[PDB]
Amino acid sequence: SNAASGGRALRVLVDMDGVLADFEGGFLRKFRARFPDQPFIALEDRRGFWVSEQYGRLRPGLSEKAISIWESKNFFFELEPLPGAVEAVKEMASLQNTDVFICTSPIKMFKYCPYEKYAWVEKYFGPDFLEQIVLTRDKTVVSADLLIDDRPDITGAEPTPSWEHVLFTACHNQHLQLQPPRRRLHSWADDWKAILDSKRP
Amino acid sequence: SNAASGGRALRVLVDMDGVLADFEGGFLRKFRARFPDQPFIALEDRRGFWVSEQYGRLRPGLSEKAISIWESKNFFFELEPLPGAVEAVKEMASLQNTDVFICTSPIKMFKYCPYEKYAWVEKYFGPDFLEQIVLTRDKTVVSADLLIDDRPDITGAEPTPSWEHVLFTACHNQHLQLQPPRRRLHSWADDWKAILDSKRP
Ligand SMILES: [K+]
Ligand SMILES: [K+]
Ligand SMILES: [Mg+2]
Ligand SMILES: [Mg+2]
Repeated sequence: SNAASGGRALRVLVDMDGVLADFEGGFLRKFRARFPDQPFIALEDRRGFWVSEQYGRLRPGLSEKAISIWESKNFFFELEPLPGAVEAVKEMASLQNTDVFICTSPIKMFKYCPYEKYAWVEKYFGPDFLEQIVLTRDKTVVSADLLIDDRPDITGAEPTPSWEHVLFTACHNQHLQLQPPRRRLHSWADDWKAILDSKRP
Repeated sequence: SNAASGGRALRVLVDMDGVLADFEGGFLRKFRARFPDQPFIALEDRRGFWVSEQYGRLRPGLSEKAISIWESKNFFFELEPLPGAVEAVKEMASLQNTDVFICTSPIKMFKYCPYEKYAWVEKYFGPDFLEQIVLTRDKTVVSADLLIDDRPDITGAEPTPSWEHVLFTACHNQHLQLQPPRRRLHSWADDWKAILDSKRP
């Protein structure tokens, strides 16, 4: 909930793919269904942020096939929420002196992805939550106290972002050793309120 | 053009509707075409940011008719650029130590507007410029040195935005007296480089 007039709420950016929406599982399911005769990467064997790069090393032309899954209509809209995500973000947004924004990067092909991300937020959070969406390829130019995001390397035009990046665990990042004092949120069952509270006055 | 590694470019947020794209003229044309038997507001007589509010005072039900124009498919995509806008932003983006982002708010109905704004940027600036789009209802959480925007009142969750808001003249704001030291960019023919340079080190 917003701070009282001109006052200062804790601001939390919550990433979408890999934090709210199960991109990795949705991708794998639809890849295997569309391309049943191709090899695939089990989630436990995922390494590195870019799915298409790992697929492209697996077999010639597989990068392009992988891309064709997330460029397809309904890919983003049909993603399942991660366990606990919707419930946690609803709770978070209801907290005193706490403003939550969903900060998400679209893919390069824009026919469906922006639209379906708005539709997905409406679906799980309601029409009023649409006001909290920030769609951007560069998250460093969005100011906040925290960014909860599964991407390990979050860079852009601002060399010194205002947020602390807390790495949300995903299959592709779970083995990564981070430079102290970087930290993780391991799942939505993990203690996200303690992380928020550590940044409060 | 981006600064050299870890260095600091001037950052400019350029608004879309009313600064790059002629929303007011496109609206009026399509309103008169669809609703030829209704009264309308000539651009010279436009007052206040919200078109639908002025229309709703003109005649019962006209707010809803007005809204139906910008909720329609192709409304955003077909907007004409303002004179000099595309050329100025291309030049601006090519300047040393200058990063340009297009910072735009979608309407509430999201079926077409996000998509068509991306398509419009691709059209006039090319595919690589899509990386510079930030879609948000709250511009105060986007950090920059400048925000060039026709909306007089730009508020949100951040009580002290990092940018200076320079008001871009539009029909609906041209008579407004601003509190010193607020300033204007009167059109793209006006001296936008001097405004940028005033914020440089
Ligand atoms: K990071
Ligand atoms: K303002
Ligand atoms: Mg993510
Ligand atoms: Mg505008």
